[PDB]
Amino acid sequence: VVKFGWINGVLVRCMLNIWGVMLFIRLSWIVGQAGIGLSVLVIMMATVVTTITGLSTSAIATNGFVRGGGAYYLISRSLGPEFGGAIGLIFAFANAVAVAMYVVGFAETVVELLKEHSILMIDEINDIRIIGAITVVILLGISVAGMEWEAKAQIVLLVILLLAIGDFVIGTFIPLESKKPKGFFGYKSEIFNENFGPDFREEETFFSVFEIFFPAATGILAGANISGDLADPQSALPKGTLLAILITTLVYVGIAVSVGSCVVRDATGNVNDTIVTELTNCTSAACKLNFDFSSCESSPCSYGLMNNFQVMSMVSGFTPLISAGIFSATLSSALASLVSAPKIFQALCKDNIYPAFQMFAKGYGKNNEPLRGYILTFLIALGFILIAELNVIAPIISNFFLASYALINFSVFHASLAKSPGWRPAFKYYNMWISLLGAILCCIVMFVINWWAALLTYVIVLGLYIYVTYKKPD
Amino acid sequence: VVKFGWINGVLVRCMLNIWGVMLFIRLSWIVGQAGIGLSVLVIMMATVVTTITGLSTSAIATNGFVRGGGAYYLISRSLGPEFGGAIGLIFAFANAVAVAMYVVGFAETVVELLKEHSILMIDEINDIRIIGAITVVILLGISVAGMEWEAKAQIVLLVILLLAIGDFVIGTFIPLESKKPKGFFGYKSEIFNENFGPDFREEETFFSVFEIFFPAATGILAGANISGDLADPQSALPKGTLLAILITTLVYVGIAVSVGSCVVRDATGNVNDTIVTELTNCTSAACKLNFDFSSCESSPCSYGLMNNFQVMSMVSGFTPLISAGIFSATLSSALASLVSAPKIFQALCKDNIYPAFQMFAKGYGKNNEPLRGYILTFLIALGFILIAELNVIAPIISNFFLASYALINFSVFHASLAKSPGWRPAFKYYNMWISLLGAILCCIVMFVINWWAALLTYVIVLGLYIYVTYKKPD
Ligand SMILES: CCCCNc1cc(C(=O)O)cc(S(N)(=O)=O)c1Oc1ccccc1
Ligand SMILES: CCCCNc1cc(C(=O)O)cc(S(N)(=O)=O)c1Oc1ccccc1
Ligand SMILES: [Cl-]
Ligand SMILES: [Cl-]
Repeated sequence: VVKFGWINGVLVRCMLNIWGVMLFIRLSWIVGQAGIGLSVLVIMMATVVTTITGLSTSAIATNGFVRGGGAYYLISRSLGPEFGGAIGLIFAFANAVAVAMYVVGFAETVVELLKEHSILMIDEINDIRIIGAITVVILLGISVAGMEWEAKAQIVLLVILLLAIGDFVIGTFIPLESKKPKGFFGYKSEIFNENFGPDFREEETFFSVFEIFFPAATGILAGANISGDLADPQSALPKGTLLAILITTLVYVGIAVSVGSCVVRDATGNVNDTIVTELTNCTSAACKLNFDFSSCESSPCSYGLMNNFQVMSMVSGFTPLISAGIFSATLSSALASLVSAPKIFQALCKDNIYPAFQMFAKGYGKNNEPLRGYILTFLIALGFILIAELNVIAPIISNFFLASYALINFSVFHASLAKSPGWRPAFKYYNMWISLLGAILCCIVMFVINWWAALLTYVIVLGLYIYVTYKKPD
Repeated sequence: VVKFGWINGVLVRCMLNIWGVMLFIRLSWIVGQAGIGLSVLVIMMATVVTTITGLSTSAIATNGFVRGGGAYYLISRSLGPEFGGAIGLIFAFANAVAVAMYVVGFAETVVELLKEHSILMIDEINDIRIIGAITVVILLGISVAGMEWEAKAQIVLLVILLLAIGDFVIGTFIPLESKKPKGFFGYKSEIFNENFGPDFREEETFFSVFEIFFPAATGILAGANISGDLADPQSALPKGTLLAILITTLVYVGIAVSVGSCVVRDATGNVNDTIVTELTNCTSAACKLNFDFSSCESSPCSYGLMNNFQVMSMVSGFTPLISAGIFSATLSSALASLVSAPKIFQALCKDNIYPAFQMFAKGYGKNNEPLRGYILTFLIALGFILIAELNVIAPIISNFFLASYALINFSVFHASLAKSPGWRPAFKYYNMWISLLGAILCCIVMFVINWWAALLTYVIVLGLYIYVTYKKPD
């Protein structure tokens, strides 16, 4: 009913859907585990996968008018409604569970802050899910309040993220002597010269780092998810998604190098730990920074780039501003996924290729708003939160986004190589073997990311294919 | 030019192509490693895969007239000439390399017999390849002598197998006291009661047993390989292949249970090892059979169901008859594969879907005899013999037959489930989901048998697909 296009929708939705819970919490630990010279490489590899998927989605976008939904209609019209429906359903489930993961990360950070600050609630183990129930109810309420309300919430949350990043960079740029027990020392070149090497940890490897980091990098093409509600389809999507991926990669690289050069892996924060600069053996950069707060090798000391989780916030002044940055990032990501998934399910139900899902069709609202999809995603997310401890199935579903991207790329490759009556791409570049390379990279990542879960993913895709084909749509 | 059908071709070719080098050598060791209660199970599982593949091939056969070749034309006419050519090429390569491995196993057994009997040649390590070259020359000479010549050789070789099995069963049925140091004791119930349990060994497991045994069970549907030279296509193939698989499974089960109940895992063959039957502790079945030739647990003793390799021959009188049995079986299997592969390559080259293979087309001879394919298979086999030590790449090519079977089963499933204009099966049974279940078994076995080699097989199939698609045949 309301046509809004490139700027607001694409920019803020991509910004706050790629910027997940990882950025402020997991990034510091993952860059303290792996040096900058290799964290940059892993971010660049994930960026390569992301940008090839974006180019592939843009290639499908410039073909022609999109009826609606996301990957579903694209895969259907390109390489068969059976694959289209399978990919749409699997990706909708992936997004519906990513909603629960985003909001449970929100729950973890909020309960950690609450417990640290003043008090704690009864049964802190499940207090995360307890607060998650109410915050998911609130998120559903604000999401089902039309599109203008959610757009306003998205833009103000992006503003909050921008102010949080500004506070972070301002705090790091200005050195403070109060953080002598901590790793923050003010961009000392000693910390930089000791961080460009891949200095791993006890049990984490390159592939463990990649599987921890990657779910942050997914959430792209959210504009393509809701292509049926954009003012300028087939034109805004490429120029928006490419710029969003570029800026997100740049900000990840910048924050990674800054936090790597700003902190140290050995910060024994304690009252006794001072900057006396005692004439010790000086094997580590501790004495080069401060004589006290050293000797973390013998026993596991307090924290610092290896154990701390509020390092990204405590590095800069006004810690509540950073914490609100975490809250806004996770809430915005959950909102973006919770809006993207049900309209895709509506696209699935529109063509009636699934006889069983007669319901969950177009309902109330001035536009084609799938409220029933909103309730369905609400219930799925609530059930998965009630399950709790999502890390166990985190790499089970980490390859469902891989499945979606790989089917996108393979569909583009099949439509380009094998001539089709209506392929007719329009975006200017498109060496079509790049889509094949992206598909191969997606499959390689799938096999790396819990190969058993990958095999289960192909089994589920084949089951969906045989189910939809046996139903003989007509 | 000559139409010969069910009896001679189908019967003898299936008998002598499924009956490979394994039966007389590896079977005794594998049944000494895996008990009857589990060896029967593994044989039955391989039989289930084999018979599902046979039923699937029969389903394709009764559709209509076959132009020629094997899985190539079937897969093409069912689900695309691209997959047809990919499957035909990969299966032809698999058969061409299996020829080399069959003949090098023949080389191993013949050089072992020669070294044991009178003398040995220089450089016994490569004496196997030395004799293999000349015996491959003899094989190509007898194979390129028309169809009647190879049929006569095949039938006389199969007769030799019948006499070998008769000698074996006659020797086992009649107990001999001369084999007291050996495990042959005359169907004593003590040996049977102590062998029906899955008594494994140091490092071999169930899946190692499966990967060792399975290449014996492959070689089926050789009549379907040469469907272009059969008197009664689409009618003889099912009733022949099913009966051949049934009888081969029955003879494997019978020989396995007989050799299990006939020998023991502890036969310390030595002059001191007698049948004195001393009153020892008698924890093992040795003293239960004969007091001497016991105590093989402390140190690795001579042989017997765990180390012996000519036990299948020494169990029965007239060992040279058994040795001729091995020779005839391996020569017949190599001949069958060396006849099946090049006509399939001829079918590949006939449709010209591979433009680069302009040569290797129909040549001299009264019938459509692909001599150029004979030389091609000769060169590939000679190269792989010169490579030597084929066991390293045995699990590599073990999944190529799995690939052919899985694609054939998926062909039947896709043609039956997804409606096709000309499916029209005629064989009576066909609960169509059996094709799906067999395809799933084939994929699971592929993953078990060197999952990395399975992944390589999928990569090669995808490469062949994209190569044949990019060439845009018209
Ligand atoms: C299939 C989609 C998965 C989304 N989950 C996710 C997204 C991001 C991100 O970058 O947006 C980062 C991570 S994380 N903490 O680095 O592993 C994620 O895993 C979570 C999130 C919170 C709780 C436990 C696991
Ligand atoms: C892809 C097809 C392979 C066929 N090769 C094969 C067939 C059979 C059989 O049952 O016909 C048994 C075996 S074996 N000795 O059990 O491993 C085989 O592998 C050999 C053979 C001899 C030397 C080393 C490996
Ligand atoms: Cl996605
Ligand atoms: Cl085969």
